[PDB]
Amino acid sequence: PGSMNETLYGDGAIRRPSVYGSSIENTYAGVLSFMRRNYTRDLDGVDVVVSGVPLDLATTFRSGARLGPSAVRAASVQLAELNPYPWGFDPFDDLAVIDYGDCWFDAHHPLSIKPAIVEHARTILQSDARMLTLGGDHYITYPLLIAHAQKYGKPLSLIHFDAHCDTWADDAPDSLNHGTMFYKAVKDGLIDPKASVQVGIRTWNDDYLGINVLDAAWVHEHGARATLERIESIVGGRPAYLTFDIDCLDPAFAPGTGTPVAGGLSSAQALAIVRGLGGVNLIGADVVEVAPAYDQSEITAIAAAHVACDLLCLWRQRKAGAR
Amino acid sequence: TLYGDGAIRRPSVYGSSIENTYAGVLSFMRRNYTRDLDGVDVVVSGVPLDLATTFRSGARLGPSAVRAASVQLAELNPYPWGFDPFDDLAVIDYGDCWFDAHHPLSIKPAIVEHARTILQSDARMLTLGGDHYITYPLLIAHAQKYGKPLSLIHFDAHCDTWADDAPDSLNHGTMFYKAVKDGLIDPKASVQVGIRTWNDDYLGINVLDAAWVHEHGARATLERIESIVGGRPAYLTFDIDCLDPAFAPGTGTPVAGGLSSAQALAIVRGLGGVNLIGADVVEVAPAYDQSEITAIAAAHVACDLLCLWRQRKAGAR
Amino acid sequence: ETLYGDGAIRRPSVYGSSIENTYAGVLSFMRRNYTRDLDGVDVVVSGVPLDLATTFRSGARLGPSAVRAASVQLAELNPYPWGFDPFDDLAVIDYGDCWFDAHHPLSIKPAIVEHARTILQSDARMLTLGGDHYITYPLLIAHAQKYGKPLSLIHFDAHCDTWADDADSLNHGTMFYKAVKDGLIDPKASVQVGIRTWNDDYLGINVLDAAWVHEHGARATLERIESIVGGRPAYLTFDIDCLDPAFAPGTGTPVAGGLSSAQALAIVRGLGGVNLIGADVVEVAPAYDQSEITAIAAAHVACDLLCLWRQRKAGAR
Amino acid sequence: TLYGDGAIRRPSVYGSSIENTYAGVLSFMRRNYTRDLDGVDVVVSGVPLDLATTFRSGARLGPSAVRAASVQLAELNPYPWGFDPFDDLAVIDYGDCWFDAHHPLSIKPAIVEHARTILQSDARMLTLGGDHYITYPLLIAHAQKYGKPLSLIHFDAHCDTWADDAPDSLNHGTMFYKAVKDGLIDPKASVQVGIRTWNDDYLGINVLDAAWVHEHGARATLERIESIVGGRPAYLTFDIDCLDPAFAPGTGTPVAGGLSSAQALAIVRGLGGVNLIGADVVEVAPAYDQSEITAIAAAHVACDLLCLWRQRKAG
Amino acid sequence: TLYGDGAIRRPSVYGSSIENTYAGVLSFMRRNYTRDLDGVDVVVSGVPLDLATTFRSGARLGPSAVRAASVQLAELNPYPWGFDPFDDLAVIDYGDCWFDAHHPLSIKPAIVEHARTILQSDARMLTLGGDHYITYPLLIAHAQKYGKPLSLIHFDAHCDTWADDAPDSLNHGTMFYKAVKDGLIDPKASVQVGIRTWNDDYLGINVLDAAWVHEHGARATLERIESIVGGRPAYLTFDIDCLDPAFAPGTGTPVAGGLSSAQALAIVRGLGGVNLIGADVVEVAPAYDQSEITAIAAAHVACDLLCLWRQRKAG
Amino acid sequence: TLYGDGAIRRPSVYGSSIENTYAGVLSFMRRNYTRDLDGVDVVVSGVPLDLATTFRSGARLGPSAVRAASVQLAELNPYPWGFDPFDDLAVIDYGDCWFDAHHPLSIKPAIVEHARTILQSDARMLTLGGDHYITYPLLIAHAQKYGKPLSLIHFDAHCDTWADDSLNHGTMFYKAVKDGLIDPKASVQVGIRTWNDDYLGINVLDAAWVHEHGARATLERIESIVGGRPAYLTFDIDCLDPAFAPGTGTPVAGGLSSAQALAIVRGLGGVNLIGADVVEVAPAYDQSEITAIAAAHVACDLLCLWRQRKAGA
Ligand SMILES: [Mn+2]
Ligand SMILES: [Mn+2]
Ligand SMILES: [Mn+2]
Ligand SMILES: [Mn+2]
Ligand SMILES: [Mn+2]
Ligand SMILES: [Mn+2]
Ligand SMILES: [Mn+2]
Ligand SMILES: [Mn+2]
Ligand SMILES: [Mn+2]
Ligand SMILES: [Mn+2]
Ligand SMILES: [Mn+2]
Ligand SMILES: [Mn+2]
Repeated sequence: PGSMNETLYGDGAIRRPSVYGSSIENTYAGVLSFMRRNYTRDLDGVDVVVSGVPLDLATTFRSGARLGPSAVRAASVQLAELNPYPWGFDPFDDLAVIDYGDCWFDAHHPLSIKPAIVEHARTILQSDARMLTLGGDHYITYPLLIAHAQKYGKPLSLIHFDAHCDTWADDAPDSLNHGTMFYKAVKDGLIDPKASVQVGIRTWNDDYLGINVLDAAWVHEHGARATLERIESIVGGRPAYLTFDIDCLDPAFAPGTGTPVAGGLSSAQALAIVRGLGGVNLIGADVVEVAPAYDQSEITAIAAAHVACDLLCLWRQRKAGAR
Repeated sequence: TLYGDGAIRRPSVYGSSIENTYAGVLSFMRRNYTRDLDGVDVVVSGVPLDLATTFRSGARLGPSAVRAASVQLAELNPYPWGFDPFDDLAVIDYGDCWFDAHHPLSIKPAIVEHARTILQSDARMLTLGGDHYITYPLLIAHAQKYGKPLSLIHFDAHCDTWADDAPDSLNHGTMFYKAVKDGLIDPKASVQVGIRTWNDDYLGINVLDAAWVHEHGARATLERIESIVGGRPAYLTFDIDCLDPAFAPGTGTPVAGGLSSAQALAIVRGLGGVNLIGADVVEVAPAYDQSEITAIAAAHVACDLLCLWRQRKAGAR
Repeated sequence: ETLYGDGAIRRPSVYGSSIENTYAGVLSFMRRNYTRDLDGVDVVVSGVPLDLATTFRSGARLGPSAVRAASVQLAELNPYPWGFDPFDDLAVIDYGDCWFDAHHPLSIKPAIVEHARTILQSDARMLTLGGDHYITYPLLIAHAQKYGKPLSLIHFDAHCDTWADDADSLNHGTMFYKAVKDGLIDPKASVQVGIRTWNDDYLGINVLDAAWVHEHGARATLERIESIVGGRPAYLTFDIDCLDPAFAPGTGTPVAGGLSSAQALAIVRGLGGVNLIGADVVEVAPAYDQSEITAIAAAHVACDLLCLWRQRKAGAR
Repeated sequence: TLYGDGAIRRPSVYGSSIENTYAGVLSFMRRNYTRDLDGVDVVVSGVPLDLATTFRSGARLGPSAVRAASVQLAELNPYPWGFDPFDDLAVIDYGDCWFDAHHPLSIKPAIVEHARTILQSDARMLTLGGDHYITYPLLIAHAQKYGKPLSLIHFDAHCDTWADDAPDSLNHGTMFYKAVKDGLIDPKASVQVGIRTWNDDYLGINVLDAAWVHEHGARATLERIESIVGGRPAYLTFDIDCLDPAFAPGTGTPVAGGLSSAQALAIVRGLGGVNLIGADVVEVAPAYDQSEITAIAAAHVACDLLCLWRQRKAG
Repeated sequence: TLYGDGAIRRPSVYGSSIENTYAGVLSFMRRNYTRDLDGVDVVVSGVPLDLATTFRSGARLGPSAVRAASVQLAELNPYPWGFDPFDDLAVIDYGDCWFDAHHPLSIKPAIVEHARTILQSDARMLTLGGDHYITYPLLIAHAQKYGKPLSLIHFDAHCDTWADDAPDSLNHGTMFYKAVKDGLIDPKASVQVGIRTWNDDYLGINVLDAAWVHEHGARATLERIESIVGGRPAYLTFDIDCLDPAFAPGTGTPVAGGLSSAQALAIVRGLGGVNLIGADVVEVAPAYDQSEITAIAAAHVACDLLCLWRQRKAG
Repeated sequence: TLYGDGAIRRPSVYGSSIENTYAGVLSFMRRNYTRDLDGVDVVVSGVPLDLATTFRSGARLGPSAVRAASVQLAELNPYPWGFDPFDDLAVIDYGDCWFDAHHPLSIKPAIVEHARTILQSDARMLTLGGDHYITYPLLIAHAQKYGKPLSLIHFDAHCDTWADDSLNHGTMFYKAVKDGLIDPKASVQVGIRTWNDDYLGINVLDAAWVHEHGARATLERIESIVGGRPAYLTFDIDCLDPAFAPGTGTPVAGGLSSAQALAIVRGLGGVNLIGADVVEVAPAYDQSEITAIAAAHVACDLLCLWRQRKAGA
C-alpha cells in the first residue's frame, strides 16, 4: 500500500489515491462501488457524485426498491472493464466521479425522510459536483428537486422517463407516495410543465398538468431520434434534471421493478435516446425503482447501470468540450 | 366509495373501490365475485386445464396467475382509453369451471356446459386458461348461441390445426383442426397472427406469421384482420406464446422470434369495430413465469378486451 | 348439497367444506367464506399487509395473499393428526384485509387498533396474517381492551423485538419493548421461543433460545411454555423467521440455526390447554419464498391454531 | 477405461467410465442407454406422467430431472457402501415409457405393458416418476410376475388410499385404495412411512407417521419395516414428498413437517434384509425444484436402491 | 416409425421419430447418439468450457442446456423451412469433447484434436459451447482442413480481439486477436454483428454494431454480410450475448441494447448463399437462464444452421 | 457514532457504526475496507476462484455473496456471545486476492504470496472462497509461519484426499498430507458423506455420526484430537445439507443443519486456531441468500472465537 510504482490490481474503489483513472479488476470480484469509483465523502475536485437513496416506503405496489442502489452497483462491474460504447473514451481520465455511499435516514420516523434527502443533496451541491442518484423509489426525486432548485433556481425542466406520470393529484403534501410527488413538484413551482417532458408513458391521468407527454406508443411509432429531437426542442437550454424510472422499459427488459406495465421501451431505444442528449443543460439526474428481489439475472440492474454510465459520459463530454 | 376488498363488499356490479395494490381480494380486476348473472355484460371465468399440453404442464394455474397480475390495471383507468370501464360495463368474476380431472373424458362436456350456462344470460365470456384445448368446447357453446361458422381471430406461435381424426382426443395442438372439421369456424374469414411453426396444411386459414407482423407493423396487421373478418361474429383467442419468450417466459411451448407486448396490445386495442362475441387468454403457466411478466401481459390483453366491450356497450362502436 | 368449486363465495352457511380443485377456486384462507358479517362467527382470519416497519428486506406486505394461496392443500383433507374437519363445528370466515393509508404511516397504528376493535366486538377470535411483526403491537392494544392486561405472550421468533426505543416510531424490532412498558404483557408469564439474537435487556421475559429447543426437544419446549403461561389469557404470535431459513427462506430477517417446521408444529399442536385469546402469523415475504415453502409452513401454523380453537369450542379441551 | 460419454460408448453393461461431472450423456448414473435386456440385473426407466396429480403439475419432467441430478453419484463409489455397484450389478437406462397423453385411458395399459416387457427379462425395475399413479399399473405387472398379495413399503406424506370406486380414474391419491381392493398388496404386511395427512380409513395398512419417525429414529423405523414385511416379496415406492419441503421443494403436494434426507436415506440404506422385488421414486417436479435439491435427494434414494440390489445379488 | 427415445433406437442416421416433448433421450434435436462418423453430414458436439470466462462462470453447462432446449424444435418441421432436415441431412450428436480441466494447458490441444478427428470424416461441425475461447482451437482445426485465411461471421456483443501477447493464455475475450495474428481469419473478409463494446483496435474487421442493425434491419445486415464474405470458406460463430439480455439472460457477460431473437434468426435464416464450412453457438450459461429462454434461442440458431446445410446439400 | 457507510468512514479499526441493514458499503460485517495491517488482529479477504471445481462453477462470486449476507450479523451483538467483537478485536476487510485467471498456473503462487503478505503482520486470516482448492496454498503459507505439521479441522461432505501441478478442489488435502503440511492423526473431518478408498488416517466424524451423537459429542472429539496444536479450520459450506446450503457446486444429500454446525464451531474456544476459511459458496445456485447467510454466520463465530482468545491471552 503506497509503495513506489504500486500496481493496483483489484479493489481500486478503496486503493486509488486520486479521483481520476481506472484500475484493473477481476470483473467477478473487487469492491463493488458504482463503476468501481472511489468510495469517499471528500468532495474537493469532484465533478460527479454517485450516491444511493435506499427508500421504498413510498411505493404503491411491490416493495423492494430499497435494495436498488446495491443492485445497480453490483450490475455496473462490466461497464468498468472497457471504455463505454460507442463513446470510446475512459471517462474517468478527465471526469472526477466518486461513490459517496448512501443517504442515511431513520425509516422508523418517516416524516424525517424528506428533510434527510434534501440535506444530503444540499451537502453535495455545496461542492459544485453534479449528482447522479440511484434509487430507491421515485419519491426521492421530489426532495432532490427541492435541493436542486435551491442551487440552480426554479422552475427547472424535467426530463422524465417512466411508464407513470407521477402527477396524480394528492391533497396531502406530507404524504410519502412515489406516484404523486411530481404533482407536488408542479404545485411548488419546482418544474416548468411547458418545458418538461415525460417519455414512455403508458398509464392514465385525467390531468397531466400541461407536461409534454411522448407515450410508449409514440416512441415506438416515431423512433429514438425523433424522440430525442422532441426532448431537445422542449427543454432548449434550460437547466434540466433527468429522472429515469427503470419501469419506462418493458417488463421483458426490466422485470425487477415494483409497478411493471406491459408495452414499454427496449433498453436499445432508451439508451439511444439518453446517449443523444449532449446538447441538454443537464444539472443532475437519477435512476430509480430498481427492485432486485424481482430482478432476473440482474438484467434490470444492468440496464439501470448502462443509463447511469451514459449520463456520466454526457457529463464527460460537456466538461471536455468546455476545456 | 369502499376502502378495501371491493370484490366481496360492493352491493352494485358497477364501479371501482379503493384498494391497496398489494392486498385485497384477488378477483380479476377486483370485479365482484358472484354466480348471479342477471344484468351482467361480461363474465370473467377460469378454466384451469393443462391435461391437453404437449410440452410443459403448468397452465392449470393460469387463471389465478392472471387474476393476481391484474391488480395494477384496477388502480387506474386503462390506457389509452381513459375511462373506468366498470362505470358503464357490468363485469363479474364467476370464479372457475369445476371439472373432474381424474375422469378426463368428462372435461369437454363440463366446459361446454359452463359456457352454455353463462351464455343463457346473454353476458359475454372472457375466459382465462388453462391450455388452448379449452377454446374448442368454448367455441362449441358459442356456435350454439351465435351461429356457425364463426370467424376466429387467433394469436399464437402455433396454428393448432395439426391433423387429428380421433374425436375424443385431448390435445391443445389439434382442437382447431377439429373446430374446422365440425364447421365451427370459417377458415377464409379467420386469421392466425404471430405463427412461427410449420403445418403442411393450414386448412385455408389466413396466416400472418411473426415475420410478417415484424415487417409490416401493428397497424397493417390490425387492418388485415379487420378486412378478413369484416362484420362477422368473431371469437378472439389469445395464446400468450404469441409473444416472444422474452415477454412471455411463463408458457408451456415457448418459440423464439415472437411479438412484443407493445405490438400485440397495439393490435388488440384497435379491434373495437369487430363483432367480438367472446374471447379467451390462454397458456399462462406461472411456474415458468418470471416476476409475473407473462401473467401481466395476459391481464393487459384481457383488460383491453373489456375496454372494447365497454365502448360497444356505451354505443361508441 | 355439497358444492363443487368456489365455496368461499357460494356457501350460504359459514359452516362446512366444499369440493375444490386444489389448483383453482377462490383463494380465501382455507377456502373459508369471504364476508364482513361477523354474526355467529367463532374465528375471523384477516390480513394486515404491512412492511413499513421492517429493518432489512421489505416484502411482508404481500404475506397475507401468500399464506392464503399456500393454504389450498390444507382445505382438501381433514387436518392431521386431528382427523376432523374443523369447519363442521367451528365458524371461521375470511374478512379480507385491514385497509390503511400507507402514505400516511402515522395513521397505521390506529387503523389496526380499529380493525381489531371492530372484530373483537363480535366476540370472534382473531387469527391475523401479517405483514411485518409491528402489527402485533396494535393487535395487543385491542386485545388487552377486551381480555384485560397484562396478557401472557407466547412469541415464536429469532428476535425478541424488545430492544429499547424511546420514541411514535414504526419499528418491527421494538414494539414488544413498547408493549411491556405499556403494561400490555406480563414478562414473567410470557415466553419467547427460538430466539437467536442478542439483547442486553430481555425485560424479564422467559427465553427458550433455538439451541435450547434443539437440545431439549419440542415436547420439553411445549411443557415449559405451558408451565410459564398456566391458565392465564394468552396471545400467540408466530414470526415465521422462528424457523430456520432452510424451512422459511421467504422472510425479511433470516437468521441461521432455527427450528424445523416439524419442531414448531409439534409445539403448536400441543398447546390445546392454553387459554389462547387470539393469534397471528407474521413476516412471510413471498418475493423471497421458494416454491411457497415458507407460506406453506405459515398456513400449517394457522391451520393448527384453528384446530386448537375447534377442540375448545367442542369441549374436548 | 473410456473418457466421456460412457452411456453411449461402453461395449459392456458393467463398469464405470471417466466423466466430467458437468458434461457427458445424461443417463441415470451414466448407465448404458439400451433396450437390450439380456443379462441385465436392474432396468432404470422413466414414466413421465403428471395427468393424475391433484395440485401442481410438473412431475412429467421428473425422470429427466433425476437423471441430471445423478451426475455426482456416478463420480464416486456410493457412501457408505464403498463399492462401485456397476462392477457386479448390470444396470441399464432403458429411456422412458412412451404413451399418448392425448388418449389418457391408454396410459395405464401402456405402463402395464412397459413393465410386463421388462419383467420378461427377469431384471428388476427401478422406475423414475412421474406422479404416484404410475405405481398402480407397475404393481399390476409386478403382481403378475411375483404373485399376490405383495408387501408395499411406501414412503410418502400421503397414504394414497382415499376411496375411489371408479377403476379407470387417473388419480395419484386413490391408486393404493385400488391396489388393496384388487388384492395386489397385503395391508397387514405393508407399511407407510412419513405419513402426515388424514384418511378416515387407512385400510389396515401399518402407518409410521412423520411424528413417529422423528420421535423413534431411523433405526427403530427400519426395524419396524423389517418386522412388518418379513421375507415377503416387497415393492418399495418412494414419493419424494415424504421429505419435508425444505429438502424436497420440487414436488406437487408439499406438506410441512416431513423427513430429512438424512433420515430417509438412513432408513433406505438399512433395508438389505428385505426381499426387494422392484422399486420406484416418484413426484419430482423440476419446475418447483430449487438448485436441483429435490432431484438430488431422489437420485440418492435410487442409488441406494441399486446398492441394496448389488448386496442381494452378492448374497 | 419408432415411439420414444429415437436418439438411442433408430438404426439409420436419417429421419425423425415420435417423442413426447417432455421425455425421451435428450440429444441435440433427438439426433442419434454415436461416435461413428461414416456417411455423416453434420456432427453436433459440445465443448463444456468456462475456464476462459472473465465475468460469470456457468457456460460449462451450456451444451446440456441447449440439448434440453431443443426438444420442441424436433417435434415439427422447422419454420419457415417447412421440411424435416433429417430426411436428407445426416446429423448426429457426438456427445462432448472430454478434457482434463485440472490441467488447463491441455485444453487447447484437446479441442484441436476433437475437431481434427471429426473433420477427417468430411462432416461439418456444429459445436455447442462453452465459453467463446473454444472457437480459437476450432478455427485452428478448420484452417488445417479448409485452408487459411477463413472468413469469420461473428455474432457477439464483444469483438474478442482485445490485445493479448501471452500465447498460452486462456481468455474468451482475446482469442480472435490470436486468430488474426495467427493468420487464421481474414479481417477484411470477416464481419462482427451486434457489437456494443469498445476496442481501440478492431484489427480492420468489419463491424456492424447493435445500433447499426437496429437502424438498418435484418435484410440490410444479411446483405452486408454476404457482400463481405462472398464465396470464401466461412465459419459462423454465434455468441448468445449478441442478443439483448431480455432475450438471453443466461450468459456470463450481458450487455444492454442487443438484438432480438427475431432479428438474429431473420439474419441467420438468410445466409444460404454463404460457403458455410462450420459453426458454433457459445456462451449459454444455464444457471443464469430464465425458463430456458436463452438455451431456446441458442437451439433455434443451431436448428437454422442445420437447415442452411440441408439446403446447401440439396444445391 | 457515525450513521451509514462505517466501512469507509470510521477513522478507527475498532467499533461499530449505525447502518440501515438494506444499504451502506458491503464489506464483511461492515468492517473497515483497508490494506493497512498495522495493529490488526484478523484480516478478512476473498479469493474468488472456481477454476478448480469438478461440477458446477460459481464459487468465484462467493466472497461478494458472503459479504452481502453478513449485513444482519453487523446490526446486533452476535448470539449467544453477547458482546460486540469489534470493540476489542481489530478486524478489517482487505478486499480480494487478485490473480490472472487466464494464466492459471500463476494462481497457486499468487494465493501463497497473498497469505505470506498478510501473515507478515501477525494478523490471523479469515478467508472467504472461492472453491476449496484455495485452502492448499493458504495452508502452505500458514505452515511457513506456524511450522509443519499443522492440525486441520475440516468441515465438508468431501474428504478432498483422493489420490492425485493440478488445479483440483478434491485432491489438495492428499497433497497436504503427502507434502507433510498437516498431521492426519491430529486432524479431523466433520460431515463427510462421500467415499474414498484411503482416508489417509485422518479422523472422520461422518454426517451420520454427527446426527447420531450430536454437536457436543462432536466438538469434544474435535478438541480431543487437536489438543493444543496450531490448527487451521476450513469450512466447506457443502458440509451442510443442500436444504440449508443449496448454493454450492457439489451438493450431497444427508448433511448437517446450520444449527448443528454453528453449535460445533461456537464451542471451539479451546482450540489453538491459527487461521480459517469458509469456502464453496456459489451464489448463482443460492436461494434467498440462505447459503451465504449460513457462511457469514460461520465466519462471524470464528471472529468471536478469536475475540475470546485475545481476551484469554
Ligand atoms: Mn415513477
Ligand atoms: Mn413508474
Ligand atoms: Mn395454441
Ligand atoms: Mn401456442
Ligand atoms: Mn419479530
Ligand atoms: Mn423475527
Ligand atoms: Mn403419493
Ligand atoms: Mn405424496
Ligand atoms: Mn464472445
Ligand atoms: Mn460476448
Ligand atoms: Mn471440499
Ligand atoms: Mn465439499
